[PDB]
Amino acid sequence: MELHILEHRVRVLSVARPGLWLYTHPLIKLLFLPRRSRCKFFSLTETPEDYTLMVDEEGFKELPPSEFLQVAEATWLVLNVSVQAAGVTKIARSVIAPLAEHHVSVLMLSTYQTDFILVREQDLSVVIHTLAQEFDIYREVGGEPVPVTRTVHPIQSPQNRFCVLTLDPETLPAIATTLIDVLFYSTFFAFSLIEGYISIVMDAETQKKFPSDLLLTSSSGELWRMVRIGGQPLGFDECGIVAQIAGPLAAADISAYYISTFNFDHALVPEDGIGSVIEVLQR
Amino acid sequence: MELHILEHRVRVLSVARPGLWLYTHPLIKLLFLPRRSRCKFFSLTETPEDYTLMVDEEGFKELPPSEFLQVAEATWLVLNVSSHQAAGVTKIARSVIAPLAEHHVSVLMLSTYQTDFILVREQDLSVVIHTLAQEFDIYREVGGEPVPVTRHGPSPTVHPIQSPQNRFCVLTLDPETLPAIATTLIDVLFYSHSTPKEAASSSPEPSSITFFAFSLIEGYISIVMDAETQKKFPSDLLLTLWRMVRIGGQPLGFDECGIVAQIAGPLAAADISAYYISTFNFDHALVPEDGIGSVIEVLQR
Ligand SMILES: NC(=[NH2+])NCCC[C@H](N)C(=O)O
Ligand SMILES: NC(=[NH2+])NCCC[C@H](N)C(=O)O
Repeated sequence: MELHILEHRVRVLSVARPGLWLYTHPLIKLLFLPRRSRCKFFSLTETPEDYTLMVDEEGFKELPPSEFLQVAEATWLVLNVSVQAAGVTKIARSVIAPLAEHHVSVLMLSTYQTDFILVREQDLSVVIHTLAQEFDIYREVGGEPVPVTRTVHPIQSPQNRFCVLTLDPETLPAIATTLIDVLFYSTFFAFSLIEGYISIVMDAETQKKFPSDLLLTSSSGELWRMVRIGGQPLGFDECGIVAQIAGPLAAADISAYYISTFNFDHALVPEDGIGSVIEVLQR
Repeated sequence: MELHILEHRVRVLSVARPGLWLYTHPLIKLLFLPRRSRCKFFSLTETPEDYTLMVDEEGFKELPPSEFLQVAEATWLVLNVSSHQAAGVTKIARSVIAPLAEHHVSVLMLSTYQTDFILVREQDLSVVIHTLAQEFDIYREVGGEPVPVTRHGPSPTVHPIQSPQNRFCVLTLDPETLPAIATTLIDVLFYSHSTPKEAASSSPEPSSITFFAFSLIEGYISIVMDAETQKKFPSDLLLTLWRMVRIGGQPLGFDECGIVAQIAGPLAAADISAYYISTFNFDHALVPEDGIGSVIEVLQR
């Protein structure tokens, strides 16, 4: 029905782990102090390779250049589609496969609340032409929608069990010192704060570290297994990577959250279905 | 009547305000993550010019060198007199401050909500003991328990003073409350606009000065903050005004003696309470707000 080009203009960055200390001051601001910046799109993911940041242009300005900070080419726009499978599965045929077929490279950010599909600004007219025959397409300007006018990659699954959680923004101060400890002083951990909504992906072991009654989910105890996608770093030009994972999962009707980082892709699937997901993906 | 030499070996440092972002990672650790360091003595004072740190040797290892980090030469020991007239350093002006200055022992002061600490350089300890053993029964803290003790600067001058008009409160907190106020404390300390540099010569009575003192010493929390800044926190968490006299024109260094004495002496004769906090560059006496006029008059004599 409806595809929205959100008001965000996003840069994609990698912070090398030995340099994270240098970015503590701006990241604490972007995580916890909304009155100190105009950033409305913030996503931070920790991997064994780096910290990946996706931030809008205003949040980007808070990050000083250094030898520890890599910035992917291009400014990325954020797409969002308006009972269904969780995560990317419900947009695999309608968004992911058509963009791959038309050679538009994407970055995925599934969150607790919704699925963001990032595309480079240069591809906007192809995105519109490709998706207009299923969606009425709108651009968000001033908070309101305006109608638009004129290779097989290796996979692996570590044993970690993951939680997909949200948080009432009014309680973010109450978890701040634990979140700080986990991110800066302590492997996959994702935190995003986008248009005021918080989404967190966290190891079941890491969840034990937080105060008991603050992290929220509509499915208590629902755990996910991660499928890491890619052997060498994936870059930002190769298309069809999400599609070769999300396509088979949609055909099997298996829910999957999907998160791109700077170097790799990650699908989160129901923990009890990890065997059937691996089988499906090896076909 | 008792004087206690505490179990802290302290380094005194300054992070120049423009370099603060480089030190946010260690400072956040020392403020909020006790399981991450063996530090038992941590004092952070924000001024318009810098963040002064007094930190024990374990906390000191968290702070790597840079152009924005100044470290005072000496390793400092910490003295305390429990005595329960005017309060604060005024109570020890004649018994501790003046004798140490007369015997050329340079001090640093750190008043907290809980008590008044006097820091001295470790190489002066023998002179300190010999000077104060007549009036005080001296004990040294070993493993948390008191054990009886039985065994280059400019010449002193009268320093200029400055009397900012804002009002300060002295507060403590339940340590279990520290996590709940962390984001506000972080915002106040590290993300807030500050007053521009103002010398005493051109600004004898500034309307306001940026000044926030936080200490965590053996688990006890002490905070000195502008009264206006209390409103940013919740009222049931802050456990409970004062005017500041800032002392110095040029940075005071660590070797001139008799600076505290020239303030605490007259205040004792006027029976005026005074909290006293040394930072890397200047000294700060906090006096009851309704007495500031008398205080300025006595100091200007
Ligand atoms: N850095 C990355 N995670 N790259 C892979 C992202 C997905 C890929 N660009 C696609 O269109 O299918
Ligand atoms: N950096 C400073 N605040 N120096 C002044 C401290 C007091 C001075 N050493 C005295 O013995 O009286």
